[PDB]
Amino acid sequence: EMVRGQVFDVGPRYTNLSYIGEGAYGMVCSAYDNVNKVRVAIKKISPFEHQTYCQRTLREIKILLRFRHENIIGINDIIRAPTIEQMKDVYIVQDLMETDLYKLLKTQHLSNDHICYFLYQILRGLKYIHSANVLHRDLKPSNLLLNTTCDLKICDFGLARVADPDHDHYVATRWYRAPEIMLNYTKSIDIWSVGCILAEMLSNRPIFPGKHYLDQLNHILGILGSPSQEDLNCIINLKARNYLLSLPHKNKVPWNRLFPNADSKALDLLDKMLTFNPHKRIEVEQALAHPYLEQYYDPSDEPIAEAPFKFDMELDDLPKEKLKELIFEETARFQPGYRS
Ligand SMILES: c1cnc2[nH]ccc2n1
Repeated sequence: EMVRGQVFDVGPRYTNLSYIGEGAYGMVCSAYDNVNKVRVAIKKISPFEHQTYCQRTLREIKILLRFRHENIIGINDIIRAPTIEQMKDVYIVQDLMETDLYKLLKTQHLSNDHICYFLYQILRGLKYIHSANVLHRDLKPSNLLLNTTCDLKICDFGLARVADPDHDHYVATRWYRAPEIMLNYTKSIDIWSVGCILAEMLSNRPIFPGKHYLDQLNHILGILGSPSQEDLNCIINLKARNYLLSLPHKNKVPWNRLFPNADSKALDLLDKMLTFNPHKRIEVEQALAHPYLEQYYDPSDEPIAEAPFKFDMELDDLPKEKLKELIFEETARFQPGYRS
């Protein structure tokens, strides 16, 4: 019940607690599921103090409960107090994953073969997410949970959205943030993230490690070269255009010069994923059909969404009190006596 001077209260079903890190908005523990007789992961979450925190929680729960994919983390169980007044923290029980791609790349140079099947699993999972008309919006090595080389699961859907190209209109992780976001909700933003994850697996370091968003653009252009007038026009904002000028013109660094030892087929796909123009950027089904993944690509073994995703009644400007009620309602099916 007690872990490092903090209540966990996941009993009596989940026992033998162990500490495996923190983050947001509570610690993460590996417990023993006495029912399934296997060790699982448990996320303690205390979001009800701040409106933004409730959003990410409510958002992830609604989605992970409806998604069902081999490459996407699921929610096994949700521990919660009987009444709304009582509960201040929510416990989400998921499959225990040994590590993640962020911690892996900090300790290992990945082989080309391993990079390939890793990339395939990510895209296999993404294909399902995109088929449900949903954007992950925050894809990065730390959000890729790993057990073996053949066990990859996508996690953290707190920033997820339903795809809406006509909107317009909190941001994603800077390093994996698509250029169109910084210049002006499309599926292309996820493809760009995966590209950044590909480039990272090839050299064990972030390809576009900016300090702030303007520096982030300087990094992107520093490798893709100065954007053409065609690409420059698509920038709906003014500044840009008119901050490109002032621009110190640069040439497109060849991918083979940046990544010498890398597979040429891999670099070709990488070039497609990291195009400046979002409209010319490669799509998820096309990425899978690329010659780099030709030994894994199998449309018959790549499940898609049964029905496109739409939240029943949603979106920001709901106070943290209303969100808590919606969280209380969404987690109700894990409670005793749950009818309907
Ligand atoms: C750490 C270890 N395993 C996990 N499974 C789901 C989240 C998580 N975090």
